[PDB]
Amino acid sequence: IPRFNFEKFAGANDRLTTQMKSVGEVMAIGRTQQESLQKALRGLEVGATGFDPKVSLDDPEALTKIRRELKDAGADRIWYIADAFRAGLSVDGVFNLTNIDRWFLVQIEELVRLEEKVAEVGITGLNADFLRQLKRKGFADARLAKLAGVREAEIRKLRDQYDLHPVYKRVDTCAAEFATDTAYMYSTYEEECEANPSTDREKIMVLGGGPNRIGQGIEFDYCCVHASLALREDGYETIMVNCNPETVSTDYDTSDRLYFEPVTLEDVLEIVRIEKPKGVIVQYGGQTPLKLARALEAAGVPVIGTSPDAIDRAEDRERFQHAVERLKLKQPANATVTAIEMAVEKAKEIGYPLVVRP
Amino acid sequence: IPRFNFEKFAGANDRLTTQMKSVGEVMAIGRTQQESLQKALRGLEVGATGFDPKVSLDDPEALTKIRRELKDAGADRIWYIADAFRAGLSVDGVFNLTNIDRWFLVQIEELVRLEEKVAEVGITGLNADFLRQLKRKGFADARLAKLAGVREAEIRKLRDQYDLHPVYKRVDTCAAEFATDTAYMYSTYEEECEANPSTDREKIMVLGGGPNRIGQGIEFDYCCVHASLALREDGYETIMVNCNPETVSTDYDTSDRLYFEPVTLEDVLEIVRIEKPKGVIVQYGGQTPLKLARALEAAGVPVIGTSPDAIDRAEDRERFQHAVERLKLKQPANATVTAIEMAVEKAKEIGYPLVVRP
Amino acid sequence: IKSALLVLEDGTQFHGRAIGATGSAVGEVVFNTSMTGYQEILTDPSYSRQIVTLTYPHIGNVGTNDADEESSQVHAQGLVIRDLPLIASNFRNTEDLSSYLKRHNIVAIADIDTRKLTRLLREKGAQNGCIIAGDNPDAALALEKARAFPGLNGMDLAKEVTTAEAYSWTQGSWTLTGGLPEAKKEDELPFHVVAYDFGAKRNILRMLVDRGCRLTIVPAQTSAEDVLKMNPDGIFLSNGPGDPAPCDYAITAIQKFLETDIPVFGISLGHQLLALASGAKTVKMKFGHHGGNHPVKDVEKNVVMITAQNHGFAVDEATLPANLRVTHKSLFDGTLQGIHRTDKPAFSFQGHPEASPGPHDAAPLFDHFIELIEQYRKT
Amino acid sequence: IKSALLVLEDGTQFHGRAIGATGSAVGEVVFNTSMTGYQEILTDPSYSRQIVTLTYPHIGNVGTNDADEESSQVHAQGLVIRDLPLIASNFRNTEDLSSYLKRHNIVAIADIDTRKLTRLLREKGAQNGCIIAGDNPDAALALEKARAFPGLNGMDLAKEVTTAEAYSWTQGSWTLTGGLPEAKKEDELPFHVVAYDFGAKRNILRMLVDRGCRLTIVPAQTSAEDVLKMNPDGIFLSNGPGDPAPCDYAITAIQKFLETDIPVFGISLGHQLLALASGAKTVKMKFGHHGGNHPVKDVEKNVVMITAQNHGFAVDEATLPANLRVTHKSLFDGTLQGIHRTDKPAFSFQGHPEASPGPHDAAPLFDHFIELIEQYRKT
Ligand SMILES: [Cl-]
Ligand SMILES: [Cl-]
Ligand SMILES: [K+]
Ligand SMILES: [K+]
Repeated sequence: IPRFNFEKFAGANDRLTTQMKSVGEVMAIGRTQQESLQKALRGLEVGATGFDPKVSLDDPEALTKIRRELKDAGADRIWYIADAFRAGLSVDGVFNLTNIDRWFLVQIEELVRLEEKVAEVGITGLNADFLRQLKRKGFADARLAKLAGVREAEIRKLRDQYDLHPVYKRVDTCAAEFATDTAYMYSTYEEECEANPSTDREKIMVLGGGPNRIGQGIEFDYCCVHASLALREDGYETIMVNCNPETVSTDYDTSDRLYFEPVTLEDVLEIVRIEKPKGVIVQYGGQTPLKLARALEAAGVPVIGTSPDAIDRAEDRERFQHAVERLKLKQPANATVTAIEMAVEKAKEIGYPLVVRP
Repeated sequence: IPRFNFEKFAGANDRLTTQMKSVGEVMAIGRTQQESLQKALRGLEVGATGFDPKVSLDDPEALTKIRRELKDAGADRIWYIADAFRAGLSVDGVFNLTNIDRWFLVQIEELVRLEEKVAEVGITGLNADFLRQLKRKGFADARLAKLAGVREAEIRKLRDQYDLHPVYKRVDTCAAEFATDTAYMYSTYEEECEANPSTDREKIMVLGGGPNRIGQGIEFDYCCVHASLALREDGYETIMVNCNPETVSTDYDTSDRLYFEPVTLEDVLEIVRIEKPKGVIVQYGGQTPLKLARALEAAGVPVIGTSPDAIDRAEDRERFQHAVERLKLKQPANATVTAIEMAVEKAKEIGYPLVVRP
Repeated sequence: IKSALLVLEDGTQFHGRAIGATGSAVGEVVFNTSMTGYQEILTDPSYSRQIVTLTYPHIGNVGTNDADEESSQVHAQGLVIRDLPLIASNFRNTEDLSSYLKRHNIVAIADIDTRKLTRLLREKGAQNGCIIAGDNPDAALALEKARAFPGLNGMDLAKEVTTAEAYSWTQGSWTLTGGLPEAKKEDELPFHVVAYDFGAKRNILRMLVDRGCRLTIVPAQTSAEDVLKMNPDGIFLSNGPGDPAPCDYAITAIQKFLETDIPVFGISLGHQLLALASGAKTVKMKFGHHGGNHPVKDVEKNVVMITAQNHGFAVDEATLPANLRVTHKSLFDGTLQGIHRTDKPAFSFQGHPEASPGPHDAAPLFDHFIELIEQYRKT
Repeated sequence: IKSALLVLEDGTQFHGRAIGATGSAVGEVVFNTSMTGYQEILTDPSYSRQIVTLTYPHIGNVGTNDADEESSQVHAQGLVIRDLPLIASNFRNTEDLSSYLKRHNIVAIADIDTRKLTRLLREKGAQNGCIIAGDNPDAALALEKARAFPGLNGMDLAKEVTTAEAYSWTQGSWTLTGGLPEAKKEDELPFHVVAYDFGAKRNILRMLVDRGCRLTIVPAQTSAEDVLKMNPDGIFLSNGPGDPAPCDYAITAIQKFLETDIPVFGISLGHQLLALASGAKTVKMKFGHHGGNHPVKDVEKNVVMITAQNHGFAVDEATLPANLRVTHKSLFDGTLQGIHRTDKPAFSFQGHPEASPGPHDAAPLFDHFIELIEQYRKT
């Protein structure tokens, strides 16, 4: 799935054409297309958890907006396709506008219908069979949580209760016809697991940044690669977690073990759960892993290097302002303004010109 | 189907609710719901020929209107439902907005699909089998003509060619378990005909006015009935053609033969085809039958009383003035204008205040 | 395109569409005027060897469901309809009509002028026929099968539909809230009734249970001796297909019961058998009674009931023995509908008090029965 | 919920869903790596008595069609897939896969861990199995049937799929634009090839015809004598199911033809029969070769061709009589793929030059045949 950055180019024509406009791409592997597609959606780093809705069901103009988005593709087309199904458009109706083969469309439609059931039965309806079913289709704990109006952690926990965890398959070029000595893996919800983690080596996990985007380029990947090469050379067993198909970090050669998965809390915890690494590196992949720092630690993940709290102290303006202060360091005069007038006055205080960061 | 008159109440709220706002109703009988329904639409006297479209397929906004018309029913909903299916909405989508049971909805979708094939294959594709399947579903020759891009009379002529005519069944209260000596019929495209017209009598056919509307009330029905009663008593075999369920004209006791059909050229002609009446009355049932006079007459139908020509002479603004002019009578000063600036000057001529008739 | 064809003995052809299994069906053709209740109808054993034509145009509107089966299987030999709707639309539905048909391996055709058929059957009387659903249905072949059918007159179908071995029945009627109940317990039902299975409908069973009857359902050919040995509170003569006349074993066994003071109750065929056992005569009707709107007069009380009917034969009123009194007549044709033994605790009804499908107007017929069995127990 | 279950000889159970006929299926379980071509696979007689497992998860994407059938029926004993798509989406589709399976009465299961299955077969070799599709699949029962399976070793299947009586074939290859072409007039085909039907795929015939061959297909057990009498320009030994070894008749006839100068060419099974008839030895592979991505090197020319393979047995390379020269070997495993008689105009190939499904890389094998024929006629 390509990664775009239209939000950084306001006056730009944001419709897709023959000239590329994308700035990166994510890749996902699944036993099925649905599973594959959904994992890619959650791996895109756009905040989606899968088919998050774009228009309100109560919007009187919804079908008209949907239609345009469909008929004239932009970056969000994919989500609009799911909206169309929620709004009452048929597979033939969607086909006609998008020219996307019905073979794919029916699958998206089926996932929507599954979502309607989740919404209807709520967390209560989330029995083992149903949940397993949903997981097999690629649903993220986060997407199911939103549908059942609970926290993501609640869905995860439920999986833990049911002993509902994914298994890992390996990439091998030959559909299992021959064995592999490489550990290039992907998660799926199935029977047999091919992970066979070692008990031997002390392990270090390196979290990648997912798809490239403006501001989150190859620079961060170069770092992930060097962390892996160095620690491995040093004797550690190096495990890489990433899903960018264009990178050296996702080259099986780069590390001891490669999990080609979305860099998300849900996907990472599953890995950790079975690898039980000595440490996990979240500072090398950009914003993507950086934001999972707290939740990872909170789930008992062994995060190495600068603490998640430490990271926040630097990332939170306020926390940062104190530190500076405590340090007796110079920083531009600032001020959080709520209201407009509160702003025109504060501004006077600060003095012009002004750097308005929301 | 109910008949409304919102156009006469421009400032009125036209959404359907628990307080009635219809002014009449039409009824139809068919051997299948599809047939019954289409027959009712063409007998409704609103100018429909079946599911004529309300919006255009190439309106960016069409879906917004369709959504509104479906969610909050007005008198036109039945038409928007078909527009909905032409626009890619599914049965469930429509269900969701209307709450109209899907058993009825699938049948309307099917008709649209068929209409799509007709538009597609055109007149040339109107082969006997196809033509017959269409008639069987209640399609009006006029609806088919619109879809194929031809005149209604072309379709008619074609049916004539394939010798494709309806048969007449009888209402008997008991699903044919017992014979009936009453002649209360309706048309259908089936095998056996139960009309069994007399060869005996001098027949007089009276045409009713369909559903009652403002201006076209019971007064017209009353005349129709009187004609039937008087002539029957005089010894003629009386034939009533009408589809207003509320009236006396449609009570089987009122005439020797009752055809519970839409008062249309198509339906009327099929009746004349087999009854071979001595005469037909078109001046009693109001605007409905009157508008049919010229065409009936052109088709060879024996119209009695004041000729369609003579009727036209009075109803034709020009012809009339001509005749008034001719008899040496007074009529107010008048003129035909086209442009506004035209009126303004003509008005000057005529002298306020004015009567501006569209 | 899936072709189907109906051909009657007389040569009349009906060209339509296959909606069931591919193959051939042959038997007596009949018409039923029920606007609802098709499943129940198909599953009624009385329709054994009968090709059923439904007069109501749209058949299959509410799909099908277990609760709606009046027997283990579909007894109709074939199904004739005007239109099979695009979808089934009803909360209770579990399988659409076509599928159910194919499932039960039934040959069925739609899209024919059922009105013409009915009028023909009414005017000229019942006819045998054959339906061929298949790639290129051979009219000539259909016609021979039609002509070769031996006819239901003189045909004992009860022996073909009854159960092999006897059995207990203790399950009550279905309800909207609960659905089909759970089988009661034997100590839960005061009376013990022996029910001769001449191809009995479940509802009859369910309704007796509802009245507190623990049932023992036996094979048609069960001896009186073998029955009496059960000390029954009452005996019940089921409904069933074909001619009653050829069921010697039953007329005989009943004859027996008539010597006793045990309460006897029959419905339809049972009614006919009871009459046979009393020395009355039976005739095959012109086209019979099949529908759920038939008015039947309780002559005793002068009241009308709207009933459920499904019978090709009838008891001749003029052949009726002094020991049989007329309890009911049809308001549609004057035919005999119910009778009672002057001398015995025995009575029957030509229609179906248990409906399913149809009006519940005749359910009270069941009470008379109970009353008897009760008075018979005081003794 | 329509359950299906697959059990292997070893006790291993796979619980999934029924996608074909209700019933059971017993056979040798194999895995096939082909990403496209599932219909051609299923219609391959060489799959007789084998339960086929496809490694590519989505099976049925393109539905089915009659041009994609490699024979008159579905030869697979059963089908094991990971996922059956909601719809078939291809302009050539005439019937969805499930419907097609039902029609062919094939027991199929979907929704199982096919990769697990595949890894098991690879690691532990072929195993017999049973698939049970129905209401309550009894696992102990499945296990039983699997275990009771005789096995394909020493089992002659060629005799079971062979044509009853001889016949003529003059039809060529399908084209995008023309589809399956009309059969040619005998006069239009220069050569006459006599073909032994050991369970021949239609595409072999089609492709030979494309090359100017008019064919006469004969039962597997046809005698050399009866064959020589026809005056064949060439003799073709088809592909087929089971053990080639138990086919004494064929081996015997083949030997008879070799004393002659007639060109001989076999494919897969026919390749082993030739080998045997020449004194070679055949073995049954651990799991075999089934897929369409198999590298095969032509050792004379030193080139590689990607091929379609379908075989459970092989010809031993170390036992080759001196009259047999090695022309091709598998690049995946070095196993024997081709042989040519050093003294006779007889040769063969273990894979499928006719693909269907698969890469067209090996087509040229046929060409050599033709050449031999043309030169046999020059005499
Ligand atoms: Cl017909
Ligand atoms: Cl499994
Ligand atoms: K027909
Ligand atoms: K499974």
